[PDB]
Amino acid sequence: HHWGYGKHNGPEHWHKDFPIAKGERQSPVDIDTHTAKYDPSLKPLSVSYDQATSLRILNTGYLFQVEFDDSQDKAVLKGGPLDGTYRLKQFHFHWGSLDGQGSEHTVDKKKYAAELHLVHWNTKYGDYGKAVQQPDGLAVLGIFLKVGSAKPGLQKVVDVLDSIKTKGKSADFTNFDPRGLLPESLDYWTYPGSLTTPPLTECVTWIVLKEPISVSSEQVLKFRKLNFNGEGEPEELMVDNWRPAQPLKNRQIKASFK
Ligand SMILES: NS(=O)(=O)c1c(F)c(F)c(S(=O)(=O)CCO)c(F)c1F
Ligand code: NA
Ligand SMILES: [Zn+2]
Repeated sequence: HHWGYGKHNGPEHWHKDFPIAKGERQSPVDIDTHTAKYDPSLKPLSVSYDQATSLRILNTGYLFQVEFDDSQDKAVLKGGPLDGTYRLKQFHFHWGSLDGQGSEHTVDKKKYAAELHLVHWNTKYGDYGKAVQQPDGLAVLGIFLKVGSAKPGLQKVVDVLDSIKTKGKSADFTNFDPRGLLPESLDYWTYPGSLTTPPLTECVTWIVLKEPISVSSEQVLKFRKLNFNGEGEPEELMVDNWRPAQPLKNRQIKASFK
């Protein structure tokens, strides 16, 4: 009886194994665009993915993730609200059973069909496992997906998903360029928060881009053919793997723009 997304082990139950679920800096949150404050001291984000080295794609039983070689300073995120350098470790998505839900963050209560998270860890902490013990250990870049035109840079990901249908499957996934997943603008909101899955650690500086990317109905329908179950177990489609918005509490969301 591990955690997951269902009636019996979903977000409303996680607090019993992970009491920080009721903490003061939980994610995701609703971004109220009217109350987010423009902060002229923020910088433009620096997204430097030119040397990114993807290695593998994995169905974790909760989502799928594309992992990178983060044993050297290749693909990094800096600037914006961040102090120092954050190295890209992996990206993953959360998505819905229907095009009207699936994102973790919301914008003026709007839900998007999915949300991409690019997870980076602060190199001052030496590796990821140390970084997630720190209040400024991770920086997660969040990008909304809406359904419309296909995203060409997503198709390599979509087409390998049939090889990782079930929990614990991986496949080689080299030479994938995550720049193809980024919208035109790097305008963003930022706030201090948490992992959105157990253990829900409060170690994340969230940077959520305002501009969603467009993906096609067929691309997101291929996400929904993944399975939460292992091979040889009853089929449970991997859909609705998002945590709802959590209370903002004593936090301010800052805007990098207008
Ligand atoms: N959705 S999210 O981006 O907040 C997220 C992470 F990025 C994340 F890294 C973890 S983790 O548990 O440390 C394992 C993944 O690297 C998470 F638990 C987690 F929830
Ligand atoms: Na190395
Ligand atoms: Zn995530």
